[PDB]
Amino acid sequence: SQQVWKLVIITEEILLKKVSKIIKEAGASGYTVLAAAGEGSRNVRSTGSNIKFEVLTASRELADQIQDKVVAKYFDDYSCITYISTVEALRAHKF
Amino acid sequence: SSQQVWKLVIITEEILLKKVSKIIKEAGASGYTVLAAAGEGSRNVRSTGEPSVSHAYSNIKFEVLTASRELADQIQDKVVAKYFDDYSCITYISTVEALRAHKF
Amino acid sequence: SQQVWKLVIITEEILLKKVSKIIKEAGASGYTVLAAAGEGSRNVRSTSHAYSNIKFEVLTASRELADQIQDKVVAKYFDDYSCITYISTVEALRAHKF
Ligand SMILES: Nc1ncnc2c1ncn2[C@@H]1O[C@H](COP(=O)(O)OP(=O)(O)OP(=O)(O)O)[C@@H](O)[C@H]1O
Ligand SMILES: Nc1ncnc2c1ncn2[C@@H]1O[C@H](COP(=O)(O)OP(=O)(O)OP(=O)(O)O)[C@@H](O)[C@H]1O
Ligand SMILES: Nc1ncnc2c1ncn2[C@@H]1O[C@H](COP(=O)(O)OP(=O)(O)OP(=O)(O)O)[C@@H](O)[C@H]1O
Ligand SMILES: [Cl-]
Repeated sequence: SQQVWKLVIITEEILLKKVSKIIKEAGASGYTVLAAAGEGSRNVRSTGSNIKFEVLTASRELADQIQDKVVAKYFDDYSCITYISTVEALRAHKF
Repeated sequence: SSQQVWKLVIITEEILLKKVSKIIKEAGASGYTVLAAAGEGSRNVRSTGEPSVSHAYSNIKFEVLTASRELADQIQDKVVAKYFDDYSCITYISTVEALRAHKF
Repeated sequence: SQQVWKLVIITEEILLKKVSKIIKEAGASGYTVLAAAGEGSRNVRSTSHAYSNIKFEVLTASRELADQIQDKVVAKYFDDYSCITYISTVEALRAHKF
């Protein structure tokens, strides 16, 4: 196993392509996205359901870079939460 | 910058969607996230019968972030007290690092 | 009230029954599966934003057991199918045993 960072982004379904774009252009080796629903307290939803991304990265800087861009671009105008933890991933994959 | 917060996960029957949701909101959590799920478990208490269909999406997974470990286990306590014996559910708690942005 | 381990397996949806059996045939109390989509870098997919993946979560009382399931899944399918796995620790009530 190899210790890596795990960035989670939960945001509006309409931002699927844009956030996928950010992740890939930052140089992450991939991402996973799950369909979700939710409620939050900011009440900023651009449309008046959600997606949850998980991005594993070996470097904390890359996780921070992706988090920073997503938050800077979409936090004010779109339902969006992010958080980071660490996990131990398989060594047979690049992160 | 950042904030160490608690993440409560509840995995239970889909039929408890609104009841568990209201537990979360009434206890004062800033929000929650819920995903449809399938699964198998060993307690064998699914309210609709066993042996159940293993790959039907009959479950839901909640994630609740809170800054207070007291609020997390207040939610978990209640959920377990009301539904654990009667419904196929399961819970666990971790910590994650969030930005001091959201009031959790 | 007790530390347990969480094994996550993200793989092709077509492996749902095969991987579920490995988790079961191994000895894990249960497992949770969620529909998923994604992209990776190996480009081994046997068949982007289509929900063509699945995400397994398996809670185990022991790190050993989590490693065993991970090992069996990777051994059988990693080369031939899109697949990643990771392990973290979480806290669970004693009222459930894993
Ligand atoms: N404390 C929390 N725990 C878990 N998930 C949360 C929490 N707060 C918010 N979320 C998730 O983040 C999403 C967006 O919440 P946010 O507060 O940023 O925007 P919002 O406009 O209030 O969202 P919504 O329109 O869904 O109420 C929610 O739909 C929910 O899925
Ligand atoms: N060890 C585990 N790891 C991950 N998820 C689990 C585990 N055990 C149970 N689950 C999840 O919790 C749900 C409830 O399982 P539980 O054992 O409480 O009830 P059950 O009635 O046996 O469930 P089922 O009818 O699905 O077999 C399961 O369907 C599964 O999604
Ligand atoms: N760095 C990462 N962070 C989060 N999830 C990832 C990461 N890399 C891969 N994944 C997930 O694992 C799955 C398998 O990717 P893998 O690289 O093993 O095969 P792949 O054939 O390149 O995948 P795909 O056909 O989706 O491009 C991906 O679809 C994605 O869901
Ligand atoms: Cl998830």
